[PDB]
Amino acid sequence: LELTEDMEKEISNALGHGPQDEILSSAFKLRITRGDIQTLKNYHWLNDEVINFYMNLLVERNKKQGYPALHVFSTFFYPKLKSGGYQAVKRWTKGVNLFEQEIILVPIHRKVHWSLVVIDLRKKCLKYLDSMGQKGHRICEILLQYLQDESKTKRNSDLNLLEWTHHSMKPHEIPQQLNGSDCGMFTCKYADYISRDKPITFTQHQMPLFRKKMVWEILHQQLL
Amino acid sequence: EYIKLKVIGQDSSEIHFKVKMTTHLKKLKESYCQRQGVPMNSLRFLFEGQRIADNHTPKELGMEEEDVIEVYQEQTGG
Repeated sequence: LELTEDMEKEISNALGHGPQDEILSSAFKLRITRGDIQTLKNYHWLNDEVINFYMNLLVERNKKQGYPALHVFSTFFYPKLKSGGYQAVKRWTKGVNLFEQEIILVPIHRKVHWSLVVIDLRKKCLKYLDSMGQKGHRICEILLQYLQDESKTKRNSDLNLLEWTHHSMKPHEIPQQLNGSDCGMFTCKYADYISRDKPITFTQHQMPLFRKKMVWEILHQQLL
Repeated sequence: EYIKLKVIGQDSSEIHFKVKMTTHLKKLKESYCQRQGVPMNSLRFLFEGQRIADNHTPKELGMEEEDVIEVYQEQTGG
């Protein structure tokens, strides 16, 4: 029993009935509405509002905790890149130097299900994690390619593609989801753990509580 | 009405707008929303990858003439 009797109520209210559009948390230019938080209800599919927001709390957490310099891409990044190549997203990282970062998180929205890609500048490596045991073969290539461009574009210099690699975590390596609704939570937790250089030791079984914890974490823009 | 913007969508659907740099962009969204008949919350407006808040402004975001404001649809996954 690790969730306070009071917090429970708070979490309860956010999820309960009320105006769908009612704003409940504002930050990173995002307004989380009761309608968004709803996606965290059991068996509910998470939407971009929740994810992008969580993805941001992670950066702040890492920042105030001393964990690796974390940079995060919007859930809209990959899709756009996918369709329009480098040009479409070129000005997406204008105020920043990707390569000065340490860990880059890229939320991946595949048709009907969330996935995640972690870029570790520290080890010149792209990692694709998927709680439904998919492959990031092509996805990783597209992203790496993206990097080649941003480097040659933003700092006028090729990447030594020889020292770069990309493994696709196989089902027996990371926890897989057991019900068809948590891909979002998994993407989110994978990120949480990876951004802290923490070895993934959670299972599908914790996801239900995680869901509840997240809503709290969101309302208080503070991770637990 | 100082600037003219191009609000493009995922399906290539363009829509031009003449707006007052002095004003919030919420207005521009509300009109795009109806001129399309799509609920507010089901849409997301971004400028160069940056999400456009309601009280945000053309002058704030520093949008030059004929700039594109990209529109995206809510995403969900299981």
